[PDB]
Amino acid sequence: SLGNKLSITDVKAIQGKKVLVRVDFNVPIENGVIKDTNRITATLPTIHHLKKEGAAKIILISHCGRPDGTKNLKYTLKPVAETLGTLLGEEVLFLSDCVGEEVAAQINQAKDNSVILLENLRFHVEEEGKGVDAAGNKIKASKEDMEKFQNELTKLGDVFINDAFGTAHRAHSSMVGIKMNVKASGFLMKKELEYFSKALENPQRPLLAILGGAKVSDKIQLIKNLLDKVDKMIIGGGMAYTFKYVLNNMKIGDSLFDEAGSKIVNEIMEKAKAKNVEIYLPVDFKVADKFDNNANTKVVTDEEGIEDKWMGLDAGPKSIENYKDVILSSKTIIWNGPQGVFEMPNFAKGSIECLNLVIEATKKGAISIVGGGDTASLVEQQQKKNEISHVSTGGGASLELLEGKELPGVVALSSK
Ligand SMILES: [Br-]
Ligand SMILES: [K+]
Repeated sequence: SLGNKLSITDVKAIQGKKVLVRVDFNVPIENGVIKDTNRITATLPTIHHLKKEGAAKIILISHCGRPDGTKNLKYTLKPVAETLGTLLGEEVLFLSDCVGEEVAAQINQAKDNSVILLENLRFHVEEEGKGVDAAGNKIKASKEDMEKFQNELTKLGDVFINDAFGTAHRAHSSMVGIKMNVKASGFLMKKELEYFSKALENPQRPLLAILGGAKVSDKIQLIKNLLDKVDKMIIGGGMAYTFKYVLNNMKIGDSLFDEAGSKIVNEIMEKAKAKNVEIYLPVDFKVADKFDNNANTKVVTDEEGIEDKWMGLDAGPKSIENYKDVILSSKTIIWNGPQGVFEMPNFAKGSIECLNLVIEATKKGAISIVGGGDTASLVEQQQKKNEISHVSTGGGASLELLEGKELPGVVALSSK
């Protein structure tokens, strides 16, 4: 289950505790400079709550870069400690390792109620379980080595807060091995679990999935899992041309065609029938004579098809009108994919109108969840993040969850 996990706001005994917090600090760093601080700013609510409630120590563990299980100072977390300190208005102590007797002594020496950041977990092969040494030979951590590292992390504190939803799809030591009595979500993880639970567990219906993107093949697992849950599904973007060809023998010209994925289209449509899900594919298209925003364009229906040497790049006007009754009648919406080549303004109208309708439904009480990737980029570029119920920042963990896979870091949390 997703919605019954203990969260930071449920924890009663904090004053005087040593609190270990797993955070997501995987930010790009260029010769000691951090170019995007969004993920660091995102941790401030969890840190402030622990400070105000009187924690004796706030001990942060995280990873960045690609050390592959050896100490590689190109990927040191040191610059993150400086940036976090500037955002907090106080000094953050940075320690050169994350386990052992010297780390413990340095933690105990630190000022009461202060914040401490430990060095990159992935310097240790035991975090991921596998790695590659400096000479380039594969190394593997034994079951006993893993247990020892997890025990050493567990000795660091008294209460565990996991605020790193974006790593929770991994069976890594900091996700599954910190064996404290209280294991609770931080504010970011709490919100991810709250909204994915609302979408997948007991959704207010009708439940609609909006899917899109370039290809069929990478979306097969996502589509098949969502067909077990939803009432309706829009399928759009470049992947739609493969459906129209297989199902109706529609002429597609030079539009994108997914040969490997085409072989699974009939299985998808057959599962939609068996689960009583209504499918909404486009019935017209904006086509172009060149893969370019400046191309000559026109509109063709699915009865006309697309002539040789032209390519479809957005949903057409009738397809866009068909969005209205589908989206506005839905009370939960899961959106994973633009409906055309939204990076080219002349091929963005389908995606922008989809966004406007999702916002309208949300204002009238629907719950809207955006999965990530290009859809999140569209929302950000239109400056509409505050108009969607939840834009996930979980990356690969969000996709695995929507595919129906188990998240080890979520399973390991305490129950409410
Ligand atoms: Br046109
Ligand atoms: K039916």
